[PDB]
Amino acid sequence: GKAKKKGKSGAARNYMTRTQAVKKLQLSLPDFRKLCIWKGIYPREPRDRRKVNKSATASTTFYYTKDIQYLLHEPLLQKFREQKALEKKISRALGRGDVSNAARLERNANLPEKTGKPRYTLNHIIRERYPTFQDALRDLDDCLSMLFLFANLPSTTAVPAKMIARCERLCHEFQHYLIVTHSLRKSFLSIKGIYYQANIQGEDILWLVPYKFNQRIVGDVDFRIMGTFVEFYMTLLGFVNYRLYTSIGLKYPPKFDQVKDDQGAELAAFSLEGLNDPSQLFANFTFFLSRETPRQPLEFILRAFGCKRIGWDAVLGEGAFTTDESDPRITHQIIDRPGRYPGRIYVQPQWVWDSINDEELKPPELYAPGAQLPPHLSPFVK
Amino acid sequence: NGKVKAGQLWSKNKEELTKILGELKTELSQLRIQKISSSGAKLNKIHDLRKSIARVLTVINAKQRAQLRLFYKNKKYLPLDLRPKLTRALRRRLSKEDASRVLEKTKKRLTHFPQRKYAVKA
Amino acid sequence: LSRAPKYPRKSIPHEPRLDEHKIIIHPLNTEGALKKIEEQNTLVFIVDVKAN
Amino acid sequence: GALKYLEELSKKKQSDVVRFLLRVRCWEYRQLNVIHRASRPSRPDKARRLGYKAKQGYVIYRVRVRRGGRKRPVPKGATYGKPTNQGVNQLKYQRSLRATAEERVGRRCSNLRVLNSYWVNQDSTYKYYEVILVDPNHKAIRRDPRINWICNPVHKHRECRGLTSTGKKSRGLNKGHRFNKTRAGRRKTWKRHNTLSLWRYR
Amino acid sequence: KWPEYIRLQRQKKILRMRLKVPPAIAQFQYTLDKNLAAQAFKLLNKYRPETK
RNA sequence: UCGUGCCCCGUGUGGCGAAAGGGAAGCCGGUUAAUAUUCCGGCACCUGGAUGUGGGUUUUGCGCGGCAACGCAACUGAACGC
RNA sequence: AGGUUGACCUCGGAUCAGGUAGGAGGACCCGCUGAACUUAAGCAUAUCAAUAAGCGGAGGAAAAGAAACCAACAGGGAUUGCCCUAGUAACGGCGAGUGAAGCGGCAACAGCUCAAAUUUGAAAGCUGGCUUCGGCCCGCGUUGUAAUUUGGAGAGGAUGCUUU
Repeated sequence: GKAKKKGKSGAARNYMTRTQAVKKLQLSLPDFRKLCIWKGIYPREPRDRRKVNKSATASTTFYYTKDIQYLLHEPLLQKFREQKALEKKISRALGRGDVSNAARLERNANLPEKTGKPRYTLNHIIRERYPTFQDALRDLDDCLSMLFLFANLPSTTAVPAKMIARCERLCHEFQHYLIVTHSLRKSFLSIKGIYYQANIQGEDILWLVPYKFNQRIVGDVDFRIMGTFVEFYMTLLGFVNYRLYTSIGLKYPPKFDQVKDDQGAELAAFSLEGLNDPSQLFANFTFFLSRETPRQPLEFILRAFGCKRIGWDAVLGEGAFTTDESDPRITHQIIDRPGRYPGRIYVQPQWVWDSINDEELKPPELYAPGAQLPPHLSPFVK
Repeated sequence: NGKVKAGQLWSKNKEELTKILGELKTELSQLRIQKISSSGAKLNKIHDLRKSIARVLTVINAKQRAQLRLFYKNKKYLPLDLRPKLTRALRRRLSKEDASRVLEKTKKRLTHFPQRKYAVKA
Repeated sequence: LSRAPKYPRKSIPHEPRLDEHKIIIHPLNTEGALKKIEEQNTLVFIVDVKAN
Repeated sequence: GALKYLEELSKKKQSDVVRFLLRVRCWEYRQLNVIHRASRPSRPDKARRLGYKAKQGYVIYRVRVRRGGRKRPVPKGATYGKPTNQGVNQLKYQRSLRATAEERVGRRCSNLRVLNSYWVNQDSTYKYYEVILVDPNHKAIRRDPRINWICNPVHKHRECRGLTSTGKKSRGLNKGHRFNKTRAGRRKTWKRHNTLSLWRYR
Repeated sequence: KWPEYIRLQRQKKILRMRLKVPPAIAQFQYTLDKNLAAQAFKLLNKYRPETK
């Protein structure tokens, strides 16, 4: 019938640029990028970008029109608008000098610095993004690497200290689940960090944890969108931890002792309670970790592979089985320094990783202090 | 055949009612096709099928509206078709309580000096 | 802002006005149609005037 | 109360302060549109004594109307019947420019009810009025027994029937010997006087 | 070419400066200075009315 | 990234109004009782969209030839202008 | 940070949340506007007629209505309608004509609400949203929303009984 006009169909209708998407959603750029990261809207590339927009360049970002249409019905848009209006009310109250009204309006803002949680709730987004717990377990690699990396940073404006503490607490709860289920399988010491591989419900989960040192935040990364990733991943890991604890029939969240955490218990601040073979490799031994040894990976690995009596120095933290080094019940001692009590096996830390990787107890004479260590092989590469 | 009583339809629920509407429309179509080519009792059977379709649609609509009234029983705003009709002037009329509101002075006067019951001797 | 009404104006969505049983009424049984059946492999129907 | 002081101040319309205020307000209202909403009444004491309240549902609309006489809309302004001994320049409208302003404001806001109106300023070309309007559909209005009489359907368009103050003034609804022809309705009284009554046993 | 409301408010301010203002209105141009206003509000901020 | 903004531009304003004005593109043969540049057979065209193949161009990055008029199957071209 | 951060006022936008108006009918009702034929010997006052036509706006009735009234009495006492006043008072080219009201008898009867006051020892008032239906919020509002007062009075006192 009537002749069609050029550019009214095809890739021009299919794709949308970032500027057009922002103007269509009537959002700001930080809110748009945050929503795209949270909802999984990924950049796309047309075959010919001039057919979509004549002013587009090689740095132009294209999205799907149907993806923006789906973003139009997200309930977090009204949350953004209500939070902006609430902030305007708080500014008005502070400018008029009503401090009580300002505090009362501020307590409804749900600030991450005072809650430890994300500002905007992503619970409905979690079910949309992960229809199945298997998909959640498959994205747990990225989630665990992300949260274990941000467990050890100083507080910033994007990611506050209470949010970092919640990251560390969720990671500790996941580690406690792995310990009580003996799901940890392999570990590796690389030049970048410590690789951990576990098996949860038939799914292999591999993640990387940095060595406990001062981590450098460089300007080459987008730290605020990394913090948005952190918020999404803690929202995922909370429900993952809840489902795993309910499946093993334990109460969630676990009882957490603030006094012990204050004294430095770390993993020892949690007490797990009930609701209402390589796993016993270190069951009969008693370990003593010296202060120059990596306490959190050593404790996690030993407790996951069956050790029940681990002590350490008093500066390593509260919750040790014993503190004095002269305890006669100690069987093995981990030292890494360049006066040996009798009836005790002194080995370097690499003995623990080698023993858990080969599922057998290594000869201690090859791991004697001051000796040349055997090479540390990768347990993942056959 | 083709005559479906409303008493049977009032006990069915949604999906089998939609199904039976499907077959009733179906043999409506094919008995129109045999109507244009022959004659007999099909000319009464098509009327029976049409009335059966009307009954099924009526029952489905009535059950849907009853469910919607049950859902909107305790809400402030109702759909306009579920709102009472009355007339336009009756809908724009003042409510009974707003019409019966009185001032505080009038309330005091009616409380302490109402219309009394009395009689006069002859 | 887009509309976020507190109640739907119409409680029940309308059933589709033109379904297949209303589109197709009856085939044509004339000499032209009954020739076209074997001449052109074409079936002739009487349909609704609104259907495309 | 300050409204007593505003009353005695508004009585003195030829004082320097009131003349200056009237001049600047005349300029402002002439620069504004012919009919426009006023955010608040410019004469709060006059509005309050005429019935305005600071309550949701009460609005004020300001309006200017061209003043002078009324011209009959005949072509070339000339009548071709029997001679009338006068021109169309001296024909007078039987209602007030205040009533005309009230009707125009009511047509602008047909959903509301005109309560009353008052003169605010004037010049050679226009007269300026402010009209108080009440929302009959507002819950705060409908719950008040002092004002919910205006929610009844008998009070639709009082300004179009002459039920306002200027309407009663134009209709001459006053008791006495001076208002014999108009106190109960002029055309009704004329029909009553010119009807012929014939009883059965006459 | 400013909008009519901006033009109206600016020309209204200009007109009130151009015309001769009677003393009863012109006396409002002389107000408290910054220090005395600050001290007055410092005293009056202790005596705000009771909240809800 | 002071993350909740900034930059560019001026021309205004919408609709109806022509089966003879302007306009993207279909011809031939056959066929009915009555329709046909509309149906059937053959042979085409226009508009719009997506995306392949061949060919073209390119390591002298965006063709070559003719003095020239210009030619050749291609042979980048946004804003803003003529 | 002060070239900043805000509070107000005014004016806008939104397929924002919830509503409202248009048109019909128009016998009767409330207004606007408004003739001529006719009757005056003819005819510009007049009469028809403050009518027909035209325009705007309501309801089962509408309108009016509780005196800036009538009166001049030994005073009556909101409005409306009937009878009477009364073809009277009065108006009117060159006269054809026009024309009320008070009282009186009856029908039916019904009274009231604001503005002008400081609650100031406590905006006590209200729209909307969410509700676990207890309430909690966003607000409107002191340039005034509640209680009290309306000329018949009332406000302040004194006093001793009654009413819900």
